[PDB]
Amino acid sequence: SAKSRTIGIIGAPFSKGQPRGGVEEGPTVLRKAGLLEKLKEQECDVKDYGDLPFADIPNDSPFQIVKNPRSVGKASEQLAGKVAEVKKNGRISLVLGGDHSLAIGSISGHARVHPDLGVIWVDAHTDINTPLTTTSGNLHGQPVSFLLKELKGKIPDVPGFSWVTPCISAKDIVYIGLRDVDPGEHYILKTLGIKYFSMTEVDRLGIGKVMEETLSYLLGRKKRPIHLSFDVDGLDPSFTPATGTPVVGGLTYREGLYITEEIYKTGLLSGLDIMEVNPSLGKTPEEVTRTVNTAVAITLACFGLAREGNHKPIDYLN
Amino acid sequence: SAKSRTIGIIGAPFSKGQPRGGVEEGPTVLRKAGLLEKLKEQECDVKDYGDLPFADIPNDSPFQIVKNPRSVGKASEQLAGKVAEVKKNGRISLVLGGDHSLAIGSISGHARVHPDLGVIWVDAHTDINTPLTTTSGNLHGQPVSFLLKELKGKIPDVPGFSWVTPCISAKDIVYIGLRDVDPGEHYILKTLGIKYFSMTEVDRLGIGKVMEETLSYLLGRKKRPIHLSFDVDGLDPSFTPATGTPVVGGLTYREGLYITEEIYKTGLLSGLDIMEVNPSLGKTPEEVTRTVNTAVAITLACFGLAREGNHKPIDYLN
Amino acid sequence: SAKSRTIGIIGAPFSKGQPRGGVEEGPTVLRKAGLLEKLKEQECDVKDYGDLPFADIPNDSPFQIVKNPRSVGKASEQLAGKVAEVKKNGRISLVLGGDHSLAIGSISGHARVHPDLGVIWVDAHTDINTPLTTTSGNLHGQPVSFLLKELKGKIPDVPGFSWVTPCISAKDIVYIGLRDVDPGEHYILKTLGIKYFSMTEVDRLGIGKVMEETLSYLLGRKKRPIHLSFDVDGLDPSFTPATGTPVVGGLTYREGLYITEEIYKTGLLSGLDIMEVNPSLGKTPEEVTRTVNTAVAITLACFGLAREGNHKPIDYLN
Ligand SMILES: [C][C]([N])C(=O)N1[C][C]([C]/[C]=[C]/[B+]([O])([O])[O])[C@]([N])(C([O])=O)[C]1
Ligand SMILES: [C][C]([N])C(=O)N1[C][C]([C]/[C]=[C]/[B+]([O])([O])[O])[C@]([N])(C([O])=O)[C]1
Ligand SMILES: [C][C]([N])C(=O)N1[C][C]([C]/[C]=[C]/[B+]([O])([O])[O])[C@]([N])(C([O])=O)[C]1
Ligand SMILES: [Mn+2]
Ligand SMILES: [Mn+2]
Ligand SMILES: [Mn+2]
Ligand SMILES: [Mn+2]
Ligand SMILES: [Mn+2]
Ligand SMILES: [Mn+2]
Ligand code: NA
Ligand code: NA
Ligand code: NA
Repeated sequence: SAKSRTIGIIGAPFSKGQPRGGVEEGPTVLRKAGLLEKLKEQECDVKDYGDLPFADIPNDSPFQIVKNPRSVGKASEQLAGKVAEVKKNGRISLVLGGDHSLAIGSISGHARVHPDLGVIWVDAHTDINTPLTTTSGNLHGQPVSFLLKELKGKIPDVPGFSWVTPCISAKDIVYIGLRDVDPGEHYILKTLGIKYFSMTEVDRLGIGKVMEETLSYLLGRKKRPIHLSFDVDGLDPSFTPATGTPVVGGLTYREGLYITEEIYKTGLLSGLDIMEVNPSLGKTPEEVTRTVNTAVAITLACFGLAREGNHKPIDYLN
Repeated sequence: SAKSRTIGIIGAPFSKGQPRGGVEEGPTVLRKAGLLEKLKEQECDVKDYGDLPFADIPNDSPFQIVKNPRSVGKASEQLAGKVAEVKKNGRISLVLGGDHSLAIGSISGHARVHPDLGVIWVDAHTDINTPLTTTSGNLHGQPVSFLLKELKGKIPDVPGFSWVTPCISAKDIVYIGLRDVDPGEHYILKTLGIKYFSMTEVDRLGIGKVMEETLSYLLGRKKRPIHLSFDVDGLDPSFTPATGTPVVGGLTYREGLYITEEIYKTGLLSGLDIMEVNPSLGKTPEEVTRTVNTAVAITLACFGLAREGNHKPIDYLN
Repeated sequence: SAKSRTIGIIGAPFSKGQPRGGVEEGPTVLRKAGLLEKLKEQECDVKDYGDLPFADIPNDSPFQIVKNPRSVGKASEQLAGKVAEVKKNGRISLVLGGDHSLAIGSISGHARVHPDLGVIWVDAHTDINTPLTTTSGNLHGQPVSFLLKELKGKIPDVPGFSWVTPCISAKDIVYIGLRDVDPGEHYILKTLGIKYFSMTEVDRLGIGKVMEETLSYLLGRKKRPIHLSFDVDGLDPSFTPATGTPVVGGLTYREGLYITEEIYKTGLLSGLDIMEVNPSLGKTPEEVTRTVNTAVAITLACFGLAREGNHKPIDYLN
């Protein structure tokens, strides 16, 4: 009934944006934690659109050092289609990753219906390498380069990506959580003047001021739909250890919930990605449940679960 | 000699406000950690009034779903008597819990001598369910409902509680640490306009501003005695794991000491409860000592132990 | 090439300022973690001046209760000589401890070349006991007393220390991280009016304001060289467990990097001590690497490694 609680869940069991198998189980483990039931418990109208079937593309030799380009491009193409569908149905898209390369699809699909969207990107990483600046060749470290209009002429024709039209400007994204930024990425960040709150900023200002500044920046001029792309490695590995590229000194669990509580309260969340949960990379069973529980907690905050408490519009003293 | 260092210790080895055995050992384990000796070491005049003898009340069938009502009511009745005695003797009452239902007794007894008291309630929970809104039936989740004048006509005649007169108004309490609030409790909170700093607030503002706001709110108008009711589950379970209702994302150890340092420095601490330590619920021996050491640290801050250091009024360079 | 990236590394494998063997391995373990290579990777001109050879002084009976005075005095004498040499060569002195008594040498040597230096002292402890106020007799808890001009007439003639001339005034030092301060030390702190940010202050103000205040205080009047004496026990034992005098409730890893990032950005870092790493005191191998990695991270921040990222002056998009 509430627009900020009307939800379309898409599972994206995809791993070929990076080397480690296991991230493709993210949707399964999140679902098995009761994600859908818990969403319903807090007065959300929840439709599960299922897990996308990503066809194996067996012939997918690298483009220069960029790995699995056709698989990664196609998986994002399919996802873009599905996110657009969900958005046309009037729902907030909830993408369960899967590796972060999929943001190319998620944001693209979203932007088809709401071209005015603004992006909040929570991550240890900027994920803004181009196919030419990357040294790893892993496409989960490149999705932002593909989306940004200002970088149009710097992205080569990579097989699998001819469908992509960049759909956001440098001014339309804010990073929170940065702490492992490659030199080329830092060059891009400073050159394009992208708004960011690295861990230094968070330390300096506190998460309160960070969120105030993030939302004034994105929404001050006029209201418009928010796309939150949440990489669980933005949180410290003491909260989300079961992930492929952990970096120490991250955002706390509290900081994670603050971010998402504040976004929820704007009323403008329109797209959400919960990315990079890799249950195979927990050192123990408890590391897996710790990671998955944290991801579920972050997601529930996005759709209105508040630490101060929640109540329905009735008189509980009657 | 100093009024903020003149202390009356009461042990309240009581568990029937909740289901888990073990909380009744809180006083023993706190004492065995050297609590009394450590208090004396920092220039406190310490009187130990012993552990109250709580008579078994074998016939105590539930009142509707409310469990052990007569035991819980009687234990608080006895405690109220003892706290009043300590207060009449000019001492700061230090109640060693025991489960949080005992706050009914502690605050009631305190209020007999100082009816103008203000309460600071540190906890993951609001503990403000009535006998009618509770879904657990555990009376440690209800003490605030019994104390609040505004809820007088909403508390049924529960066996064991006919001695209770509500002694505080909605304006006379501040919550810090909230992060697991039942819908009915949230309704009560918003309806009565009670001042609270949930973890969201703490994240937003920082503990510094939280304490400034808490003390201006309670003491701005005029000075008056402070009652700090400290549930160790207000701190994150990484600091106080040995407790019955842990909730992740709590106040840090530093935040715990900041709160209590600031209260100590008002000069107005008059009543203290150190509640819900349950040594039986540590997963390991180290979890027990970690919990107990944290509780002792919090208590020592309340009576003047400062992280910057302390010295006696002499010339140490002579 | 850059003055804030021009470095002279001195190893100070010395332990006799305190009781626990193992701190003398600090330089070895830090070096084995790739400290020198990592410094070079971020465009630093790095000269390794080697580990100082500290001659055993077998006849070194205590001066009253002060232990190993001649060894401690001589080790600092040698270090002062070496730091002065490095400073004359135009380099930032990087001292790898070793116990904190060595700061007597490091700061003394530094002050020979730059008598206007200001000191930032990061530590759980004030390390300002005199030979007469100390109750432990360990000289790593006394270096600041030896350096401070205002305490000249309160330091007895301790064997090994006749070479010392106090070289800083009470106004020339700022403490960050304090949480275990002896009564005599607190007396000295308040008497001399030394600027400090205990953990209470950090909690109150946030590390952002702390660093702003620290740098305005030291540098507002005029620019001058900074000496950062970093005791790894200033960080919480959850980050730097392998150390001789851990104290819970310390500065976070993030807070550690914030401090050092901000100092680096002044352009005025002139002297650095990385002290009290004791690999023998890790409970496990992982506690050792955790400690050493944290120390290396802190050091790299001091010479320009930034969480937001770093890039060379080129066009990475070409
Ligand atoms: C292994 C490599 N040193 C790394 O940590 N990086 C990881 C990072 C990409 C991280 C992707 B993410 O989705 O986890 O944010 C990176 N910038 C890249 O492009 O591969 C480099
Ligand atoms: C088990 C239950 N889901 C719970 O966590 N709660 C625990 C909480 C009461 C906590 C009492 B305390 O003293 O630990 O704060 C509660 N509101 C109640 O009334 O039982 C509900
Ligand atoms: C063992 C003793 N209770 C202690 O913790 N202290 C340790 C502290 C000295 C710490 C030296 B440091 O370099 O670790 O900061 C101290 N002030 C002293 O003078 O010995 C007392
Ligand atoms: Mn990412
Ligand atoms: Mn990442
Ligand atoms: Mn409670
Ligand atoms: Mn509680
Ligand atoms: Mn020290
Ligand atoms: Mn120290
Ligand atoms: Na990731
Ligand atoms: Na509790
Ligand atoms: Na130390």
